[PDB]
This record gives sequence, structure tokens and C-alpha cells, in this order.
Amino acid sequence: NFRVQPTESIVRFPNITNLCPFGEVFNATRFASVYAWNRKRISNCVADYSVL
Amino acid sequence: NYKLPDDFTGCVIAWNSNNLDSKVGGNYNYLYRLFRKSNLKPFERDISTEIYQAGSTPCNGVEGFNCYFPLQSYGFQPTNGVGYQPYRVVVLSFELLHAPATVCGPKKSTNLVKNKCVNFNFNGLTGTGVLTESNKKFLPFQQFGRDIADTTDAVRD
Amino acid sequence: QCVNLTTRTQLPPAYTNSFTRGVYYPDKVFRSSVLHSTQDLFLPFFSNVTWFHAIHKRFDNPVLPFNDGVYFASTEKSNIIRGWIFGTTLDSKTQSLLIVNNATNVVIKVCEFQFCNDPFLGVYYHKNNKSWMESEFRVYSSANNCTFEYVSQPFLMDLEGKQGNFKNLREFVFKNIDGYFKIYSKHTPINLVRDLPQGFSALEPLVDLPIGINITRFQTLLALHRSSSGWTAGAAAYYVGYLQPRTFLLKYNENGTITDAVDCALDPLSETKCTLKSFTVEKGIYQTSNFRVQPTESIVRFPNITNLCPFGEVFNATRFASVYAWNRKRISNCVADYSVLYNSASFSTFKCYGVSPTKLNDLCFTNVYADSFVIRGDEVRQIAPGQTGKIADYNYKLPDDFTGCVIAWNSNNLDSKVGGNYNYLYRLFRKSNLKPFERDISTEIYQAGSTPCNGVEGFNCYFPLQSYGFQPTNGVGYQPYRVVVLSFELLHAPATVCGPKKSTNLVKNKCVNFNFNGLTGTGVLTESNKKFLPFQQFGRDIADTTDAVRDPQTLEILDITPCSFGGVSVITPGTNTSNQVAVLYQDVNCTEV
Amino acid sequence: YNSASFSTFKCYGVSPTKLNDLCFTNVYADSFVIRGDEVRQIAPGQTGKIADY
Amino acid sequence: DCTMYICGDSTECSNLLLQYGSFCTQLNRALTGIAVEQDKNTQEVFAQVKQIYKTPPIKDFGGFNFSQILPDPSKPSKRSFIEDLLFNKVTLADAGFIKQYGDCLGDIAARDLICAQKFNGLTVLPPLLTDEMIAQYTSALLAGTITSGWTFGAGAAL
Amino acid sequence: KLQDVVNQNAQALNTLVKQLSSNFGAISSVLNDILSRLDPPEAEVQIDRLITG
Ligand SMILES: *[C@@H]1O[C@H](CO)[C@@H](O[C@@H]2O[C@H](CO)[C@@H](O)[C@H](O)[C@H]2NC(C)=O)[C@H](O)[C@H]1NC(C)=O
Ligand SMILES: *[C@@H]1O[C@H](CO)[C@@H](O[C@@H]2O[C@H](CO)[C@@H](O)[C@H](O)[C@H]2NC(C)=O)[C@H](O)[C@H]1NC(C)=O
Ligand SMILES: *[C@@H]1O[C@H](CO)[C@@H](O[C@@H]2O[C@H](CO)[C@@H](O)[C@H](O)[C@H]2NC(C)=O)[C@H](O)[C@H]1NC(C)=O
Ligand SMILES: *[C@@H]1O[C@H](CO)[C@@H](O[C@@H]2O[C@H](CO)[C@@H](O)[C@H](O)[C@H]2NC(C)=O)[C@H](O)[C@H]1NC(C)=O
Ligand SMILES: *[C@@H]1O[C@H](CO)[C@@H](O[C@@H]2O[C@H](CO)[C@@H](O)[C@H](O)[C@H]2NC(C)=O)[C@H](O)[C@H]1NC(C)=O
Ligand SMILES: *[C@@H]1O[C@H](CO)[C@@H](O[C@@H]2O[C@H](CO)[C@@H](O)[C@H](O)[C@H]2NC(C)=O)[C@H](O)[C@H]1NC(C)=O
Ligand SMILES: *[C@@H]1O[C@H](CO)[C@@H](O)[C@H](O)[C@H]1NC(C)=O
Ligand SMILES: *[C@@H]1O[C@H](CO)[C@@H](O)[C@H](O)[C@H]1NC(C)=O
Ligand SMILES: *[C@@H]1O[C@H](CO)[C@@H](O)[C@H](O)[C@H]1NC(C)=O
Ligand SMILES: *[C@@H]1O[C@H](CO)[C@@H](O)[C@H](O)[C@H]1NC(C)=O
Ligand SMILES: *[C@@H]1O[C@H](CO)[C@@H](O)[C@H](O)[C@H]1NC(C)=O
Ligand SMILES: *[C@@H]1O[C@H](CO)[C@@H](O)[C@H](O)[C@H]1NC(C)=O
Ligand SMILES: *[C@@H]1O[C@H](CO)[C@@H](O)[C@H](O)[C@H]1NC(C)=O
Ligand SMILES: *[C@@H]1O[C@H](CO)[C@@H](O)[C@H](O)[C@H]1NC(C)=O
Repeated sequence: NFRVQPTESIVRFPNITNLCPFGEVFNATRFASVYAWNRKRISNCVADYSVL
Repeated sequence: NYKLPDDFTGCVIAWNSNNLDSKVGGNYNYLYRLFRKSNLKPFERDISTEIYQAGSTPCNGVEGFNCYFPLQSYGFQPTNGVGYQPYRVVVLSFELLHAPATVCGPKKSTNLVKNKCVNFNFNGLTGTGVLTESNKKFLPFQQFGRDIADTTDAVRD
Repeated sequence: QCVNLTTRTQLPPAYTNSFTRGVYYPDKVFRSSVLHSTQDLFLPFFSNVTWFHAIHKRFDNPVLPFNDGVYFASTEKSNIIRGWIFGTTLDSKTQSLLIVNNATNVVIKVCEFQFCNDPFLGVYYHKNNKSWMESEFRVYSSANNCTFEYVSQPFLMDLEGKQGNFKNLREFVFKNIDGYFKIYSKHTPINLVRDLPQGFSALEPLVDLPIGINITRFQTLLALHRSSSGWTAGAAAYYVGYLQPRTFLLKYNENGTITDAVDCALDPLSETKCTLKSFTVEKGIYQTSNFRVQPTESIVRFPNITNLCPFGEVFNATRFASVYAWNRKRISNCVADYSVLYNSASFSTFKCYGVSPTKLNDLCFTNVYADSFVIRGDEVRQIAPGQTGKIADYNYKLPDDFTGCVIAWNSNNLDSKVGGNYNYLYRLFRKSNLKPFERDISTEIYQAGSTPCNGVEGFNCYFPLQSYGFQPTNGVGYQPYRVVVLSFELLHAPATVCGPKKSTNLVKNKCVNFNFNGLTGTGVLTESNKKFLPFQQFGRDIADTTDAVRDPQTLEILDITPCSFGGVSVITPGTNTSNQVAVLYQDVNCTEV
Repeated sequence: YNSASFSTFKCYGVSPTKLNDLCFTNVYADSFVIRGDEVRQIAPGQTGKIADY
Repeated sequence: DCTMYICGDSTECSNLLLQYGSFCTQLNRALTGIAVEQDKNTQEVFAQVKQIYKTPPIKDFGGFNFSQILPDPSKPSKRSFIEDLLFNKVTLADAGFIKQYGDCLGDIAARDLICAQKFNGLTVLPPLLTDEMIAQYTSALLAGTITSGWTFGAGAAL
Repeated sequence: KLQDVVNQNAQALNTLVKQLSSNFGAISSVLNDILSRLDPPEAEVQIDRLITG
């Protein structure tokens, strides 16, 4: 077929300025026990593991 | 006590807590389930402290012969072997590309281009195509539309 | 709270038919003008559902089995359906889900609940000042150890009583899979007297609750009224039906809303629609599939034995052999249960190469040998098929095809003694690469040079066995790890060792789900004239599938005949003409139907 | 093996039992020191302050 | 049956095969296309005429003996002596296309081909036209050739 | 000529049954052997080899 190469790379993500709670999750003071383990919903943030 | 799905899509993260979670003679605040009657389905939390019955005689909710309290504690000491040292663990679970994504990493979005062949990335979904306005109306829970070929026909900005 | 109802009247559990009800969007993906075949938990079409009501003498909120998932449908006027309780035993002994509506907020809480036998929410004493406001909250006595809570935004529900037909239809799909609670809600306005409205509505996902509990049972909340057991019930109804792993076609329109669906398992006609991938079947005959007989019950048959395998004599043994000469203990005629190993728990690495560890209880093994020895910490990776190292490359090798489990744990707390433990040696120098499972005990001096060593140490002459330094202060890489390598042949021979899975009764001449010595399958068990040799366990056919097994408890030879036999045809005029179908059953007499 | 060390030995392109039977063209020894928990970060496709940077 | 042949009596496997989709449908679409044209092949050969012709009871052919090629009512299925030889010199499957499940279940013949094919999802569809009917097409085409000459193919039998 | 029609049709069906004893690269040709041994993650890898074959 007649191939049209992409002109430019477009990136579209949901804008948000908040970093995800890497401190409240990984740096938290005391985790729950394994039998009853805390499940924290991570939503409406930016997940960046460079901060870790 | 803690099971993961066979189809589980996510990341498992663990690191040593020995420098913290190990206290003096022991840390008993972290328990575990030694005895469970069945194998619980993945992502299932069992908080029940009811006495496990290992024998034929009903335990009636008290400890005894062939009756064991289901929760036991790990010995936590800074002098324990690294195999017995506590590891904090965080298991990140997610559905992916099949729904709208509220959490998106530190990749700056670009300008939106229509009526031109571009390399597009929407909520982590990368591909090459031409973006055009449509009369399709996605339901509030719908993110990516798909065709007979199952490839993505339409996205939602 | 603990107060039960009195005026409740005992009536038979009547049943109802759901027409297309139970269809929901399987995923968040948009689809337009396509017919999509999906496989998920669904309420089958024309399935038998349950008949419940609230009325001035019938009041029904019984405990109902959740099974794999349930479809909820309620024709409502006064908003009598306030929510549900989801749990296992419905007591504080377990953790249960509570989804309710207290008129202000939508309350979703996962707690440890003290469970009332008759939960409800009352509305009281109108007369002048028409009111319709709540008073008592009766659903639970106490809630402790809450692992999840959701409180919606404040809203004012209209609680006023209505008369005549139901103006509201609230449909819900409840399924809990992978500790993940999916709710699919659809609300359409209706005008209906009784029964359930004939029509189609595509239920949409509301939220996804990460409850993570077991839910074998549920109840529905109701509202009570009077002009505390002397209340009455406002007029309402709700319908419960059970989801099943059914395949549906889903017809999306231009907009994207599902217009109609077809349950592939209804009749041979609807299966033709699924194969043809259209709702309009042309006039003629269409081969669908054979006539499938589902297994009635799951049968498990293992060799009876009351002895647990020597987990104490193997894993808890005082001193393991050295790696160069390693003890091989045959494990036979016992029950292999690794739950006992949890009391004193050790293992650092557990790897089963030939099997999956979750099947170790369901599956059992023929000739089990525990390969036990002690090695340095960094050398445990060297135990695996295809590894190289002074363990793998010289003294202890594993087969490339090796089927078994490798188990290792730290012995530093024991095998490390004071300045060193030299009782555990290893082979530093070996002339060749020995074949797998080969023990070399030879202490003959290795020749590293051209000059013959003549059995004495010297230049380019090294004694082949060396010792690991064992100290409690050594690095964990140098700390000794005890290691036990379990090796077995599997499913190809008779199995003396079988795990703690209790055998069931033996069923003949009926389609069942059978388990013999860990071999699971579906078929019909029948007596046979085949005589297996004393070493023969499973017989096989040209297809290589198992034709016959040998009952491990009492000796007999049972042929395994596959279920789901004989051809099925669909004789129909075009669906535009009539929906009546004739079903030709090939290879059969008139019996199954 | 005389002085034996290695904690982890992983050959991605070959099988270690063939290292004696097979030999290689241009061999480069990439040598450095990292923290203990970062050794997993050395592998194709890993991420971490070692791999990711 | 491509769900049965691939995954025998297995839900876990059948759920994986449904990810392959139209593969199972397109194979049967081609096998059905064969099964339709094989009944069409027989329809084009043995029935070229709408009328079923029978020879009159009084036989005078001029000395020509056709009793060997003409059907014999004495047999249960009306057939010529030659068609009886033709059916006996070609070995087929078991008489009739109906093989009971209890026939395979109640007695398992050691290395039995037809049952093993059917338990693997391989079904032999019966032809639309029985050999008893095919013998009656050849009888009609033969009775017209004998009595009416070649005129019955171009029109009414004369 | 007509016996060959019956033979080839029977041989092709009989061969198609013999096709089921092929492992297809999977650990075993039996579908029940894989389900009774490997988890669905490890079974799907083995079963998809059987399905493809
Ligand atoms: C979920 O709950 C159900 C109901 O309690 C469990 O099924 C029970 O299993 C026990 C054995 O552990 C039996 O004694 C009961 O008779 C069963 N009850 C019924 C009626 O099913 C089921 O095992 C639980 N599942 C998990 C993994 O927790
Ligand atoms: C209400 O019904 C229950 C049965 O569902 C009656 O049974 C008692 O229920 C209470 C909890 O409410 C238990 O503590 C008792 O042990 C139960 N007794 C027995 C023998 O089952 C209860 O008596 C009824 N009355 C009330 C006021 O709850
Ligand atoms: C409707 O629901 C809301 C939320 O459950 C109730 O308001 C709560 O009342 C308690 C009383 O102790 C407070 O502790 C909570 O903080 C309140 N809600 C919140 C989110 O703060 C309200 O009472 C309910 N109304 C009725 C009468 O059922
Ligand atoms: C679940 O509830 C139980 C009992 O309500 C808790 O166990 C008690 O917790 C308290 C407070 O920490 C202690 O003082 C008691 O000694 C504990 N034992 C008992 C039998 O009361 C348990 O900690 C709770 N766990 C969760 C998951 O919330
Ligand atoms: C098994 O034993 C044979 C016989 O000793 C080994 O073959 C010998 O290998 C050595 C070198 O290691 C040669 O010097 C001998 O001449 C060989 N003998 C013969 C006649 O084969 C073989 O290597 C051994 N295999 C293992 C892995 O131990
Ligand atoms: C055609 O040939 C057949 C066979 O020869 C004739 O049938 C025979 O008839 C005689 C009596 O005339 C019997 O004795 C034979 O046993 C018959 N043979 C068979 C095989 O049936 C038949 O009569 C002949 N027809 C004509 C018109 O000549
Ligand atoms: C974690 O907590 C420590 C100690 O308070 C702090 O030094 C460090 O910066 C924290 N790390 C992150 C990722 O926030
Ligand atoms: C529902 O099942 C019962 C048997 O429990 C049966 O008698 C009744 O006719 C069924 N109802 C429908 C809708 O077929
Ligand atoms: C009317 O009912 C409302 C709601 O219960 C109550 O708040 C109010 O005090 C009542 N007013 C009168 C006049 O009784
Ligand atoms: C689909 O959407 C269009 C535009 O909103 C509307 O006119 C039409 O009625 C909807 N339904 C159908 C039949 O596609
Ligand atoms: C192993 O031995 C220890 C110490 O004697 C004992 O405490 C433990 O119960 C044993 N474990 C098993 C599985 O027998
Ligand atoms: C095992 O069960 C069989 C019956 O299935 C019985 O004949 C045999 O004696 C039993 N063996 C033992 C010792 O449990
Ligand atoms: C259905 O039959 C009607 C009446 O003969 C005809 O008008 C119509 O075109 C048919 N529709 C389809 C989909 O075949
Ligand atoms: C079914 O069985 C009867 C005898 O019970 C027999 O007469 C009939 O021909 C059989 N039909 C089939 C399926 O061939």
C-alpha cells in the first residue's frame, strides 16, 4: 500500500500536577500485617518512580 | 492469607525493613496466618481470628489440643538472618488500557493534531494513525473504542 | 436490632422468568455497530429467577446463596430496596460487605459486623406533617475492623409512599472475582403491575469495590411502615438470579448501546446465532456442536494412606549430607502435605520446575526422592537444570528435563559452628562433567598438571574435596543453605505418595469430573476387561489421552469414556419466518432430549 | 572456583553449560560496583538508578 | 466439532480456544460447503429428470436381458443384481449413520475407529440421498433409456 | 476408485485422531495432563501450543 509516515509523535495524557503518594505508601511509618493488609487506591496523580 | 491472581497484571515491590521494623527482642505487631481452612481467592483479606480446628473435636473458640489460634507472629530482631528479616512489600495492581486512566506518569503531553498522520499516545496507548473528530459518544466509563479487528478505532481525549 | 418480625407470613418460594435480563457491558471498551461475542459471568436468558416482595402480609429478606454472582432486579415505587449485606457466615466470625442507603448517603462499608437476622430501615408515624424521614438504623448491631468505607455525597431521597404500578426499575449485577467486587447498575423507567418487564436493558458498571472477602451469602434491605415488630412493609418487589459463565453475543448500535444479546447455551438455535455471528439465521440446517453432558459431581480418588511423609526426617533432619555425596531418600507410601512445614517455616527459595506449586495438593507423584545436602549460600542458584558451578558443573547436577521441586533455606543458625564447620565438603576439582543425579564419592587426587599425581598431593595435584568456611559472622552469600531437591516421575506411573486431598465416592455409568492419582478430567467411569500389569497405572488411546485408569484404593480397571457425545443439528426456517426449531440429534436414539 | 564468589550468574544469550563447548568473538568485561539490591537492575529491560540512568 | 476436537471436555481449554475466535467457524464453513456440494454432486449426477420411470411388467426387449441391471423387489432395498455386487465390493462404515453412545460406552471395541473419531468431535454427516433412493434414480434413468430411448432426457419420455 | 474415496476419507479422519498424540512442542499432548500439573499461567503457554497444533 501507499505508506504515510507519521509527521510527529503526539502524546496526550490526563493533566494533573500531583505526584502519587510514594511517601505515604513506600515511606509509610508502619505497614499493615500480611493477614490484614492495607489496600490504598492510587488515583488522580502522577506516578513517577524517579522520586523513589 | 495473601494470594495473587493467575492473570495478575501489576508490579510487586519489596525491600528490607530490618533497619526499622526490627525492635530489640522482637516485633510482634506484624502477624501472619498460619492456619487457614481453605485457599482463599486472590486479593482476599481474611481478618477472622476464629480458632482453627486441626482435629476432629470442635474447638468451640478456645485454644487446646489440635486447636490453634490462626494468627502467629514473626520474630523480628536486627540480629536475625536476612531470610528471617522483615521485608516491607508493596504490590501495585492495575487494570490497563481497557479503561480510563487517572494515574499517568511524568511524560509531558504534547499538542493535539487532527487530519494528519501522527504517532499518538493516549493514556499510555501508543500507535500511528490520523486523529479526526467523531460523532461517537462514549459512556462516562468508556475510554477506548475498538473495531472488528479489535484494534482501537477511537479514543477519548 | 435483635428484634425479629412477627406478621411475616410463610409463603412458597415462587419463581419467575427473566427474558433478556442480566446483560451488562463486559468491559469499558466502546463498540459501535458490531456484534461482539464475549465470555463472562452472565445471567442466562429465560433462566429461573426468584420471586420476592414487600407488602402489607409477605415480607421477604432471606439469606440467599451468592454462588459465582447474582443478578438483582427490583421494580420499585417507594424505594423499598435500601441495599444489601454481602458475606459468608453473616456474623462477626467473618468479614462481610455492607452496601446500604440511609437516604442521606450511599454507605458502602466492609467491616466485621454483628449481623441481625432481619435487617431493615424504618419510616415512622406520618399523619399531619407528612414526614417520610428515617428513625432507626437496624441493619447491624456493631461494626468493627472496617477495611473499606465509602460514603457518597449528601442527597435527599424521596421516601414518600406510592400506589399503583412501579415507576422505577433498578437492575444490578453482583459478582465478586479476585477479591474485586464488580457492580453493574441500570435504572430505567417502567410501568408494570407484577412479574418482571419483558424487554432489554444493558447494565452499566457503577463502581468496582476492592472488598477482598468471601461472599457465599447475601440479603436485601427493606423498608417498614405503620400508621418494634409491629410494622408493615411498603409495596415493592425484587428479583434474584444467579450468574453463570455463559457466552453471549452483544449487538452494539451506532451510538454504542447494546440493543440485544443472544445466550449461546439456551437451545441449539441460539448456538447457531453464535456460530453464524448474527441474530438472523437463514433458512436451513446448521451444525452447532456435539451434545455436551456436564459432569454431575467432581470425583477424587487417591491411594488411601494415613501416614504423613517424613517432612521432619527430611527438612528438619539434624545433619544433612555433604553436597559431593548427598543423601537420596525415597519418599513412598505417605501423604505429602507442605502445610506442616509452615509451623517452623524456613525455605528461602522454592522452585518446582516440572509442576506448578498450587497443584501440589491436587496432584500427586509416583517415585519421590528427597535430594538433601548443604551448600554455600551463593551456590543455591547453581541447583537448577542447565546451571554451571562447582555444585552443578562438578558434583551435583540436575537433568535438563528434570521434573521436580528444589527447596532451600538458611542453615546458618545451625550448621555454622564457632570458627568453622568443616564437616560439609564440596568437589572443587572433577575430571569431567558427571551426568545428572550422579554421586561422586571418589577422593582420588585430581591431576591438574601433566605429571601423574600417584595419589598424593603436590604441585598441580589437588585433593578433590574442599570445605566451606561456616561462621555465623560470614556474609549471607557464604552462609550455608540446606537444600532439598524433590524429584519425581509424574502421571506416567502409579503414585504411592499423594497429598492431603480426601478421596470421594466412586461413581460409575455417569458423567463426572474424576481425579485419579492427581490426574484430573471429565468422563464416564465404567468397568472394563482391561488387565493392567502390576506396574501399569493409566492406560491411553491413539489420541494419547487416558482411556482407562486403575482405582488406587481397591484394584479395578475403569475405562474413561469422554462425555459430550453425538452430533446435533438445527432444523429451522429463517428467524424472520419463525423462531420454532427442530433439533436433529445424530448418533443417538430419543433419550437425552 | 578456587576462590569462589558469584552470588548471581545469568547468561541471557547463551546457556552456561555451553560456555565450554562454545566460544565468543568480541568479549568485553563490564566491571563496576553497586548496592546489593541493585544487582537485579542489571538485565535487559530493568529500571532503576542503575538501569534507568 | 473444532471446540471438541481441540479441547476435549475441558472448560479451561475451551475458554482459551474462544480467544482464537472465527477459526472454529471458518473450518466448519468450509466443511459444510463440502457437505452441501457433495449432496449437490449426487443431485447433479443421479437426478437429471423430474419423473421416476419404471419398466412395464410385460418384458419384450427383442432378446436383450436386463434383469441383471434392473432392480430386484426381492431384496429389502430395491436394487439391481449389479448394484448389489457394487455395494458388496466396497467396504463402508457400520450399517446406518446412527451409532449409539451406549454402543461405544457399553462395549469398547479395542481400537475402534468410528467411536474414537466421534469422541474426538469427528462426525460423519449422512448423505441427503440414500442408496435406496440412488438405486431408484438409476432405475428411473435406466427404465427411461430402455423404454423411451434417448427421448426422455430432451423432454417427455417417448 | 470408489474404495479409495472411502479409504482416503477414513484415513484422513483416522489420521486426524492420530494428530492428537502430537505434543506440538508442549510438554505433553494430553490436555488433562497439563491442567493437572501446571497453573493456568503455565498451562496457557502449554495449551496454546496444543490449540495451535
Ligand atoms: C467461602 O465461604 C464458603 C462458605 O463458608 C466456603 O465453603 C465452605 O467450606 C468449608 C470448608 O472450608 C465447608 O466446611 C463448608 O461446608 C463450605 N460451605 C459451603 C456451603 O460452601 C468456601 O470454602 C469459602 N472459600 C474461601 C476460599 O474462603
Ligand atoms: C429471632 O430469631 C432467631 C433465629 O434466627 C432466634 O434464635 C436466637 O437468635 C439469637 C440472635 O438474635 C441467638 O443469640 C440465639 O442463640 C438464637 N437462639 C437459638 C436457639 O437459635 C431468636 O430467639 C429470635 N428472637 C429474637 C428476639 O431474636
Ligand atoms: C445518612 O448518612 C450519614 C453518613 O453515614 C450520617 O451522618 C453521620 O452521622 C454520624 C453520627 O455519629 C457521624 O459520626 C458521621 O460523621 C456522619 N457522616 C459523616 C460522613 O460525617 C447520617 O446521620 C445519616 N442519616 C440517617 C438519619 O440515617
Ligand atoms: C480485629 O478485631 C480484634 C478484636 O476486636 C482485634 O484483636 C484485639 O485488638 C485489641 C486492640 O489492638 C487488643 O487489645 C486485643 O488484645 C486483641 N485481641 C482480642 C481478641 O480482642 C484485632 O486486632 C483487629 N484486627 C484488625 C484487622 O482490625
Ligand atoms: C565415566 O567413565 C568413563 C570411563 O572412565 C569416562 O571416560 C573416560 O574419560 C577420561 C577423561 O576424564 C579419559 O581419560 C578416559 O580415557 C575415558 N575412558 C573411556 C574409555 O571412556 C567418562 O568420562 C566418565 N563420565 C563421567 C561424566 O564421569
Ligand atoms: C435373464 O437372465 C437371468 C439369469 O440367467 C434369468 O434368470 C434365470 O431364470 C431361469 C429360469 O428361466 C432360472 O432357472 C435361473 O435360476 C435364473 N437366474 C437368476 C440368476 O435369476 C432371466 O430369466 C433372464 N431373463 C430373460 C428375459 O431372458
Ligand atoms: C523517606 O523518609 C526518609 C526519612 O524521613 C527521608 O529521608 C526520605 O527523603 C524519604 N523518601 C521519600 C521518597 O520521600
Ligand atoms: C423454576 O424451577 C422450578 C423447580 O424448582 C420449576 O418447577 C419451575 O417451573 C421453574 N420455573 C420456570 C420459570 O421455568
Ligand atoms: C415534621 O417532620 C420533620 C421531619 O421529621 C421534623 O423535623 C419536624 O420537627 C416536624 N414538624 C412538625 C411541625 O411536627
Ligand atoms: C445514535 O446517535 C445519533 C446522533 O445522536 C442519533 O440521531 C440516533 O438516534 C442514535 N441512535 C441510533 C439509531 O444510532
Ligand atoms: C523442627 O524442629 C524444631 C526444633 O526441634 C521444632 O520446634 C519444629 O516443630 C520442627 N518442625 C517440624 C515441621 O517438625
Ligand atoms: C482403601 O480403600 C479401599 C476401597 O476403596 C479398601 O478396599 C482398602 O482396604 C482401603 N485401604 C486402606 C488400608 O485404607
Ligand atoms: C421478513 O419478511 C418480510 C415479509 O415477507 C419481508 O418483507 C422482509 O424483507 C423480511 N426481512 C428480512 C430481514 O428477511
Ligand atoms: C432406537 O431403539 C429402538 C429399540 O428400542 C429401535 O427400534 C430403533 O430403531 C432405534 N433408533 C435408532 C436411533 O436407530
